[PDB]
Amino acid sequence: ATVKVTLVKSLNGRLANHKACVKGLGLRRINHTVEVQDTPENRGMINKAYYLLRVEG
Amino acid sequence: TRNGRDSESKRLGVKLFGGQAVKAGNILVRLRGTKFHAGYGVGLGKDHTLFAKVDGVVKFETKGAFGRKYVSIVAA
RNA sequence: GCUUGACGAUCAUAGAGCGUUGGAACCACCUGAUCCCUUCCCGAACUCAGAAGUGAAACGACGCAUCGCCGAUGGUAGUGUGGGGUCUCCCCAUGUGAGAGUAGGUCAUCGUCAAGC
RNA sequence: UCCUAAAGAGUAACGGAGGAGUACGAAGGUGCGCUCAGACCGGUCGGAAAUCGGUCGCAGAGUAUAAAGGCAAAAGCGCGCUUGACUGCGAGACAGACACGUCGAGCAGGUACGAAAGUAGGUCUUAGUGAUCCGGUGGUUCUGUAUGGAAGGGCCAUCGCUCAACGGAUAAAAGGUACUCCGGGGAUAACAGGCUGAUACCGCCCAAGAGUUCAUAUCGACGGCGGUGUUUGGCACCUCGAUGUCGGCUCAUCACAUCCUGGGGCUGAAGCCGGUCCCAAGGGUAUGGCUGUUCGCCAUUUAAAGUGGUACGCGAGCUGG
RNA sequence: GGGGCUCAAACCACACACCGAAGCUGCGGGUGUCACGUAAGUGACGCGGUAGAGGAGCGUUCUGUAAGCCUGUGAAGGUG
RNA sequence: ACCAAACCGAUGCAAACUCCGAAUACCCAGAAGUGCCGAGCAUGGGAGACACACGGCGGGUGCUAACGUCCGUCGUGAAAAGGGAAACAACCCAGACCGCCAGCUAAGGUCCCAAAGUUGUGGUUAAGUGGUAAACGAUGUGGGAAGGCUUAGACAGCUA
RNA sequence: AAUGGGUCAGCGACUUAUAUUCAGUGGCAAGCUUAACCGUAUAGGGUAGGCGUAGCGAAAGCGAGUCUUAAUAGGGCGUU
Repeated sequence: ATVKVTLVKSLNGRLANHKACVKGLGLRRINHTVEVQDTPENRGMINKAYYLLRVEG
Repeated sequence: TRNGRDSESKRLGVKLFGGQAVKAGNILVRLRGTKFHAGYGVGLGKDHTLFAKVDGVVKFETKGAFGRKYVSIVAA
């Protein structure tokens, strides 16, 4: 229904594809938390950048 | 006994891949000798260039004996 | 309704290989070239007057599974990303994932159309 | 044209492989006709093989030409017509910095062909090429320096010569400099440093073997694995608004992989001498004849005349062969 | 890296703490953009930077404003 | 007794071999959300650049040598400071608008130099291994599966 | 351990002319603006000229239309 992700690592040396998954998910800097809808087209951006994030649910 | 002198790399290949809308003149496969064959509305130019002769979308079927990889455009 | 025609869907699970046949319809021959012509010389090519003959060869469906051909599952190799290492190479997380090989189907499955029984 | 090239394009190297500077009036269009090569075998001139006659065939043939990719609806030959190897164009694409380049119908001029649906704007495809400016030629309706004309120019078609350093400096283009000059560079060589260690050097591992028997007292072919930075390289990282050679002289300083002296193990070490391997860097470790020499070769010594590093130590210490 | 460390101050696991950046948060600070605000007014996202593009300024000398204004009760200049 | 192409089976290996064949990448269409208020495109004004470096990966070249060199693709430095790697453009963490004698973390660390555990539980290692190294060589020690000889009396030690 | 600078104080490097293009800002507007020169002179006169209002074509030319070909048949450029 709603998931909330936090950005826990940086975007600096990351691939241009992966940081576009994090910007397109609503996130801006470290420890920023957004509330994300749990559509699978939204969840795929959570999975392509799984290592940069923390997904509380 | 002396190497050099490669050629200038003719840009062959499947342009306009197999789900795309076409107009009725589009070069559809650049080709070095009909690796792909001519389906319903496509044309087969002189150097074996496939070209759309009608509008629609390109299909890329495999059909028939001899294992022909066809390029046909369906008006959809 | 089946036999068989007539171009086609699908393309070696449909393919090749080893028996029985069909004569009425169809089909190949056959009898011969006179009247069309076919000949790099020829009526076996093919053009035909044909229907005296013939069902083996010719082909056709219709038999029979060795061989080709398809082919799991599971594993393995590879590999995108992230992180390691003893870093010309591999491992870990995660996503994906063959090729080859491993019981065996089968003498295929379809569609319209017609003369005959 | 293939590879490199990482399963879309593209993609470099003085990287690995080959080709082209054309052919074709049929080797094109079309009409028509028509489908390989292979083994298998029949000897009185060919006998591996031809003429090809017919049996199992299972693209392996052929394509004007390199290689790749393609083919039978043949994308090879025969033969007729004898021309679509058409004229005007051209929707739309592909390639693309630009100039270039590549692919592509319908109406007509009009067409070969087929009796016809229809196929044909060259060849199975991709090389077979060259801009502009000047000239040459044939058209033209255009221009035509007062006017009528011509000349010259323009447009359209086509030729040249030669740009192969092949986006082509000019119609026309070789050298020397140790007599040199300037502007720059450590974008770049020589010396030295640095990276690396093929190469050199020194250890080690298996042990065929010789050592008269006996692999290992000594030595070791075939191969193996390392160390040292010790020189021949390789690199071009520092240095070109300067880091001035080789050798001798003078002075050194460190290493130990030890030349002498000191302590030992083993010996194919009787002894005298040695061989070989450990341990050991305290101190010692020539003089001359030749040559610019380092070295080297020689004469005579010595207990011994060691091997390396130090910008191949040392020229604001010397010399200057 | 040094001192120094041997049931470790080493290595292998696991657990829990802590320290550590200009990161992040707290708190105070312009307008950079943008949306709103009949334009007081807050919001939101930013704000490392060479070549380079854009935008905004300060100060000097001269001319007009200036026959003004200041100045010998003290100019410019110099030093605090 | 020599030999003999081809054929049957077993068995390898190719950048210029392929009966096969991915992951990824690329092209396309449709969708939610996010975008700093835009990202994309088009025409104009002004540029600068057209000697890149190193690191990971995928290769050529070399000796699968070089901080060698040539490509592809990333990240960084160029043009990026701060913390870690002792010191160390290019590696790890992270991208500094200004102030604070506030607090949480990242990489990395917690005995002293030096900020934080002489922290807990369980093992290993005696070499200062840690804190440089290869073939190969050794009753160094920890753990684990198995085997043969095993009181009808084994392996090294006594009186036919 | 690449260049330059011993130091101080002065000086020392994107200017000017004429053509032109683009932007901003103005005046006039289907028009706009003058150049030499005249001028009791930054006024006023002077509209020669320049650009704009129409293009297409090599050109004659035709014009909201040519070229081409025997072809008003087929595309490029322009157009309230």
